[PDB]
Amino acid sequence: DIVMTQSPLSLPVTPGEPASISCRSSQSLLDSDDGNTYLDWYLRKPGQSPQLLIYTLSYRASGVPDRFSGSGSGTDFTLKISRVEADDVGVYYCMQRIEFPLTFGGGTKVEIKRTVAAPSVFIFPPSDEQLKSGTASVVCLLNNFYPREAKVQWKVDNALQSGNSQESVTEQDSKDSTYSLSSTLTLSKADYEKHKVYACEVTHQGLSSPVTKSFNRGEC
Amino acid sequence: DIQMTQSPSSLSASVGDRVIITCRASQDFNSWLAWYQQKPGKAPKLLIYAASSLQSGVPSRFSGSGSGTDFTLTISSLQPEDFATYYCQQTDSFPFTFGPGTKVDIKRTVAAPSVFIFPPSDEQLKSGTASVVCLLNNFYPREAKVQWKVDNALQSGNSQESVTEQDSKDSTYSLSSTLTLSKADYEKHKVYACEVTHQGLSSPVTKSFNRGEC
Amino acid sequence: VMVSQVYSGSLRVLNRHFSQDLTRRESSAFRSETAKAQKMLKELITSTRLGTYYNSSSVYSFGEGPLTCFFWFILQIPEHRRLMLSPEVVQALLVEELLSTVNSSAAVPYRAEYEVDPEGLVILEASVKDIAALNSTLGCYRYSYVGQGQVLRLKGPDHLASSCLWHLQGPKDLMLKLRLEWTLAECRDRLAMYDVAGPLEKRLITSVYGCSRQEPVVEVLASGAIMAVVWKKGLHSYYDPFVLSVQPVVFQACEVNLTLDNRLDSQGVLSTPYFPSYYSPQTHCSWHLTVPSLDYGLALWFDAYALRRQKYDLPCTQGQWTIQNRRLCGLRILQPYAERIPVVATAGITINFTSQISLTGPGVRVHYGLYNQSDPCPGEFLCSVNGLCVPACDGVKDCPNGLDERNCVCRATFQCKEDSTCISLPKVCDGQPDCLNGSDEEQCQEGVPCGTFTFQCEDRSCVKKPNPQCDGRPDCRDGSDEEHCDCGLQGAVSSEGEWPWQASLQVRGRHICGGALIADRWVITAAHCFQEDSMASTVLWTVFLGKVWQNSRWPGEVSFKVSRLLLHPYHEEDSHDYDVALLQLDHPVVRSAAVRPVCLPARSHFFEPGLHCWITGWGALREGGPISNALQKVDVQLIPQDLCSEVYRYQVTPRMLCAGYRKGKACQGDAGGPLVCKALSGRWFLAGLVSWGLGCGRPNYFGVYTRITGVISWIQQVVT
Amino acid sequence: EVQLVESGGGLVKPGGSLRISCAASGFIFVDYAMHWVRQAPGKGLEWVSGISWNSGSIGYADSVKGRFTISRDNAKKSLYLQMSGLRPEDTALYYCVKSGFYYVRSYFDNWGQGTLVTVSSASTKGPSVFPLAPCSTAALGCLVKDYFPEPVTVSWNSGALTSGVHTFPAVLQSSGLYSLSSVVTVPSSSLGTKTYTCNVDHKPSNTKVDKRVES
Amino acid sequence: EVQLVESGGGLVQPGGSLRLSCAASGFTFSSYAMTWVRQAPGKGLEWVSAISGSDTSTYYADSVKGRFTISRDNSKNTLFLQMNSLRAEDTAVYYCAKHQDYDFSYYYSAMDVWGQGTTVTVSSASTKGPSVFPLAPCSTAALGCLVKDYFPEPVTVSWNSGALTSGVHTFPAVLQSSGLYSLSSVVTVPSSSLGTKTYTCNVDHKPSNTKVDKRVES
Ligand SMILES: *[C@@H]1O[C@H](CO)[C@@H](O[C@@H]2O[C@H](CO)[C@@H](O)[C@H](O)[C@H]2NC(C)=O)[C@H](O)[C@H]1NC(C)=O
Ligand SMILES: *[C@@H]1O[C@H](CO)[C@@H](O[C@@H]2O[C@H](CO)[C@@H](O)[C@H](O)[C@H]2NC(C)=O)[C@H](O)[C@H]1NC(C)=O
Ligand SMILES: *[C@@H]1O[C@H](CO)[C@@H](O[C@@H]2O[C@H](CO)[C@@H](O)[C@H](O)[C@H]2NC(C)=O)[C@H](O)[C@H]1NC(C)=O
Ligand SMILES: *[C@@H]1O[C@H](CO)[C@@H](O)[C@H](O)[C@H]1NC(C)=O
Ligand SMILES: *[C@@H]1O[C@H](CO)[C@@H](O)[C@H](O)[C@H]1NC(C)=O
Ligand SMILES: *[C@@H]1O[C@H](CO)[C@@H](O)[C@H](O)[C@H]1NC(C)=O
Ligand SMILES: [Ca+2]
Ligand SMILES: [Ca+2]
Ligand SMILES: [Ca+2]
Repeated sequence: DIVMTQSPLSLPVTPGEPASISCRSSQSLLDSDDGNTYLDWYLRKPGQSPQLLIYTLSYRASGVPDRFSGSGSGTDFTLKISRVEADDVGVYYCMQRIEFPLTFGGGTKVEIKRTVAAPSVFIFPPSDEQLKSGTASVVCLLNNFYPREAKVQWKVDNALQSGNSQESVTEQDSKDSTYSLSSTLTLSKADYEKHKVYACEVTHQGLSSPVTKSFNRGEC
Repeated sequence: DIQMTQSPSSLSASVGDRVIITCRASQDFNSWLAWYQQKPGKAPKLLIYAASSLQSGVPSRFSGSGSGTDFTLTISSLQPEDFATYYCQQTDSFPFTFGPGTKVDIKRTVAAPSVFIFPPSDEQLKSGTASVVCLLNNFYPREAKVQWKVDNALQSGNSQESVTEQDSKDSTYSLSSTLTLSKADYEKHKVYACEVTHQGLSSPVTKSFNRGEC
Repeated sequence: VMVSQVYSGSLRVLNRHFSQDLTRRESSAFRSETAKAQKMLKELITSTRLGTYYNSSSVYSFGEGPLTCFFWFILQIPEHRRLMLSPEVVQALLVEELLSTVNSSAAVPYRAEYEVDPEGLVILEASVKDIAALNSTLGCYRYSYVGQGQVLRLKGPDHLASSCLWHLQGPKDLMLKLRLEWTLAECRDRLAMYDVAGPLEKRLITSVYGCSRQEPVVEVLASGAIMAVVWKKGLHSYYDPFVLSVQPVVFQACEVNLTLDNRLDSQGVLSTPYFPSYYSPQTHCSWHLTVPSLDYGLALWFDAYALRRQKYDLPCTQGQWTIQNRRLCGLRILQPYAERIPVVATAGITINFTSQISLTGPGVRVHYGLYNQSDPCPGEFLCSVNGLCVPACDGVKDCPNGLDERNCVCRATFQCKEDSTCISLPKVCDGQPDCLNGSDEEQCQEGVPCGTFTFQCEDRSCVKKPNPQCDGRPDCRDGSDEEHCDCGLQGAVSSEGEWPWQASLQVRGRHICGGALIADRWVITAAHCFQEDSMASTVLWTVFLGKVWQNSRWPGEVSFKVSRLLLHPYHEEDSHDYDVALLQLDHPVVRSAAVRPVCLPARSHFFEPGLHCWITGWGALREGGPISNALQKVDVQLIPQDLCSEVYRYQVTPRMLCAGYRKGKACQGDAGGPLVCKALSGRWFLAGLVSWGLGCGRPNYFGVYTRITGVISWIQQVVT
Repeated sequence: EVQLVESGGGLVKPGGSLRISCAASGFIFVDYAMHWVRQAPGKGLEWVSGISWNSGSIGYADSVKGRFTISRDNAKKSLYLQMSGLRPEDTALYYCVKSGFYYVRSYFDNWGQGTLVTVSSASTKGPSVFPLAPCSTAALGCLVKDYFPEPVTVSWNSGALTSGVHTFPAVLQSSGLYSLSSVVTVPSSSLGTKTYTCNVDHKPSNTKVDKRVES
Repeated sequence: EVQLVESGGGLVQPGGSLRLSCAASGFTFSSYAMTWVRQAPGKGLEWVSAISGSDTSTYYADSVKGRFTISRDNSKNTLFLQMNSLRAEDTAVYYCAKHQDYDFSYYYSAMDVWGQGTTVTVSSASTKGPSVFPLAPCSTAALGCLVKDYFPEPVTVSWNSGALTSGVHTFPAVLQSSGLYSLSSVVTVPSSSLGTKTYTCNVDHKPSNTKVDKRVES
């Protein structure tokens, strides 16, 4: 068992400057019999299968560009990205194969910094089919915004509700490096028909003032 | 670690007989067992190793067999130059440990021991101690028990017994038991007896003596 | 409850002549002839008492000579009468119906167009499954006739069709012989061969499943003059997986009559007709042999075949052998067998071979000879179960009950006679007396009678000295133990020529196995290296000689190609038994200092337990890693076979030996690597091949190797 | 080129057993090692088992030693994994990995799409689909709700259009069900001209539901 | 013909030191592991210590761990055993035994060639003269004399300077708790010769140069 540590846990890099990822083992990776270091660097893309970037600490695969350079000594290993593009987004792993059982590393996220983006806010009321199910769902949607921090909240008849809404945010984008967020809110029949208005308000750095979107119950 | 053991602890056969000796370790070792053939007064001789292989020069009357935990040494036919002490050792792993040992005597007719008593002499009485001896002569086999009875009481730890070797003429045995006491322990007791129990007699014969008249 | 019974038959017509257009079903003339024949058959069936149960008739094929229509018919009859409508009864009824109308002045409607011969009508039973099998194969179909002395080559099959049938017809008085040859390396087609006109399961001569490497030729005989061949499931599309030839063969009697000479050698062979072709389903062989005297019994040595007992009602598939009114049935097993027949009253011996059922196996060949009744094996031990002479008291159990190794004087050790004391074999005839009064070094030069560990010179003479082969001094009158002693001379990491006989067997640039050069053109190895799927092809492999470093080429090494590859016939993959293989080189080796063959031990060579030998094989230095870049030598100590027999419990055979490594650690041993052992004369003798083992990391387990002295006979037979 | 297709997976009782298998093509199968690599839904990669070119050196992981068994069949060109004694930790997504050389300790070369193995006490359910339309450019979508277990495949026009499609990861509700929504952004000129519909695929429930979205 | 000759046994105080030497002959000393096997008088064999083919590693028992020390000199073909901090339980006969292999890493490690043995006795008491006392009772009768409180072994007992040797019995000496030996000699004679023929037993001790002629009578 060789415990592998990676540093830093996360790193935001804008396109243009190099980046460095460090992997530290618990032993030394030198098979004495051949003098070959048994460390490999893999990249897991968002929602795809992991790829192979570097094998034996120096060599690259048949499709990896020159922007990746592996190096190291004994216990301390470094992967360097010369110029960071918008596609090198994902989690990076370092794996050793000098003893059984092989152990994958810990992971290191990569985030691409860009300019400030204004989210697009939409309100999606419950459909007619879900009214007979006994529960109604209304969803607030934001998309195409940077940076990631943005606080979404609901207002039902000028009242604040907590502990009853669920938010989900996708991963980083490949071409423009943005985010999309969806906040769903479910109410019972005893609560939905007893209210009239429903509003969604968001606080984000890209807007000077918190914008709101509201709708009436029974206007369409 | 491993604790070897053998059975029987003694034997008695005649020329032409077939003898069987068993060796059982406490836990199996892979049957790397060895047998030795110590004569009464000489160096041991290796007969069989690996529990079946035979050493060059050994007569082809010894056979080794067994496996697991139980091993066996077989003498097909006895010979005059074959009565000795046989030891089994296990030669794999480091506390090398021999067996207790098996003695092979020469079988003959059952003989009744002759029992004699001897009172302590006056020269011994003037030294400060006391020594009373009882002698068993010309019996067979070795298995015979001796007890010391004083005033109808049993002793222990103050008597030493010694036996001779098997005779070269009639193959018999002689035993002598010596009881050592002090003058104070000798004065305050009246009667002394050397009780003998042996299968050669239907009833244990007794021998008692007193002082002050003989 | 109505049940449908199927009858398939052939009817001969003398008023019609066969034409080539009838061979193609798509021809209009063939369709018209089929319609007319079906109408005539329906009329004939309805004319008899079976017309009340007639269901449907269809003409299937036409034959050469007089117009022979092969058709099938169905009868829907009550179940209670099903046992009454036997094929013989139907044939008799049809014959009676045909014969009754001949004398009558009334003309049958079918008789006005077709004149049928009553003697030519043949009817056989069939099943609904047989109907479906025939009725799905109504596509790919050809008919052909084979003349006397002419060999016919197939017409290529159509890959589109999923099931093709050839209907073969020859002379009435001649048998048909069919030859199958496997062109592709491995293939997944299925073939079936039947003795009748249609695919009737009860008449199946033989079914070939799979597509094997061991034997490329399959020769099948047919009892009759007609034959059917059905090919199915060409799964992966290609062309020409196999080749059929066919020819007519004369029938001859295999029964013979001979008198044995005065000898102890195998005097001849007895074989089924047309060996090694599959014997005819209705064969019958009778062999009569006369022994010269009552003191000799008869020995029959089989090859991959054996006899055993049977219960009388049971019919045995393999075949029936009757030996002097004793009945026996064969059992094809991968072990040698010998049947020994004593003589008590009559010098004549009668051996009968009969085929009991329709299914036929491959031909049987048995060597016959004489043996002195008393002490049948001279200087050997006869194993009772399988009647073979096995060595006695050599430390190896060669009989299932182990009676050869029991209650003898000196097991694997020499016996002084002056005082009965066992002494070691290397001390016999060495040059100093070790028996108390010199018996060990007597009669060392003259001829002796053979026993255990007695090297037998070329003139069937014996030698007292153990291991006299290749020791730089003549030891028998013949002088055959010093001829061809050019091997075994040398020139942790091995050096540049420390082990000249080591060879690397590689495919696609990677080392799968290692081997030992035993002759100028032969390399021995283990069989389990070719167990894999794609690796069995001879073209793939390449052999490297005189190399130590896998990484980079060095001046010494030479590379050859594998010409032939022979596995041992009795090799068993599941038990690793008989694990040995031979590779023939492209051209012979030039004996430089880098490459030299290893010396093959004789059948009586003594490998002493407790001796140290060396395993020179490439191996993965660490668990799960690549093979080491340097050839690594390691020493092991031989173990008595009793010990590892107790270790492995019914899994080690007389063909294997056992060696142990250094205690407390290694296990890396390669596959097919040698186990050479040094002799007293400075020459290395190949004592085994790396076969298998359990426990890399188990504390006290051994490695199991192919005992070469147990397979030396086959090696010498193949090499010479 | 190199193709590896996994099969098996699905829902397993916590204590039952399963067998999964790969399906390799595009290369000489008996030349290279084969590995199984499982990834937790929110953790990193983890090795499971690996086998050499001819099953000569099988080696397992530490947490799954004695419970799993890896094997191969060079004839059918396939890899099998017998997994037994399942626990609520063993739920993951499994990848069939083709190594770079003939030994277990060579670099991983090719990765398969992987199959999801989940374990839970609850049984399967059917996804409920709802269309969602609002009432420059606008957005419109459809959500699936109350389905178990993973995964569900939501597409638009059977995969015709793929620009502006956003699918959110499944969220575990308090009850124990999952729900997500797929949304497409479109210019407001073709709302009442071209109809928009989405199809959902659920293998554990074996349902293909088509729903047209409109206000 | 292989031989192993030993030397170095003798009287040692309970706490002193001793060194035994084993000289080999007939074989190659530098290719076999050796061992020392001790046997207390009247008891079974017991392993003591062992040594590998060439000084590579030494092995000991449990009851002699830290006290004894085995060593090997391949130049003069000799095996040495240095003992110190001796006790009263280390008196025994020592044998120099040879193994079948170079070391103990393999499976064949039996003892095939042995030495004659040297007797190492450890005691606190010093030399003293044998004490010879008569032994007579108060068919056939039996007389004798008892030797008590003598050190060290051995002592020779004869009857009439060898004139009487039919019916003699000299039992092995028994070691008492006081550190001094004692034995007896008994001769069976017909009862009719008691009053007619006399008997003298002769006791001879070499280390204490003592000769005692004792008359035995009723
Ligand atoms: C075999 O296929 C044939 C068609 O080629 C079937 O033959 C027909 O069988 C029906 C039975 O109801 C008869 O009425 C027809 O006259 C037959 N036609 C010919 C051309 O013979 C036959 O049924 C199929 N076999 C099976 C078992 O179904
Ligand atoms: C084999 O053929 C020979 C003749 O060729 C037969 O042997 C004869 O046996 C009869 C017994 O009635 C003797 O009277 C003859 O003298 C024999 N003839 C010869 C030439 O030896 C023998 O019987 C034949 N085999 C069988 C099974 O009948
Ligand atoms: C071995 O086969 C021969 C024929 O080759 C058998 O001899 C026949 O025996 C029967 C007995 O029922 C006679 O009716 C025949 O006339 C014999 N024929 C010939 C040609 O001799 C012989 O019986 C067979 N032996 C056994 C044991 O079955
Ligand atoms: C033949 O028999 C079958 C089954 O009994 C029946 O269904 C069918 O009608 C019959 N066909 C003719 C042509 O009589
Ligand atoms: C057959 O063997 C016996 C016993 O071995 C022998 O006496 C006899 O001479 C042998 N007979 C022949 C003909 O060789
Ligand atoms: C051999 O040994 C002894 C010693 O010389 C001799 O007396 C005896 O007769 C010999 N024995 C034989 C069988 O020749
Ligand atoms: Ca044998
Ligand atoms: Ca000799
Ligand atoms: Ca010779």
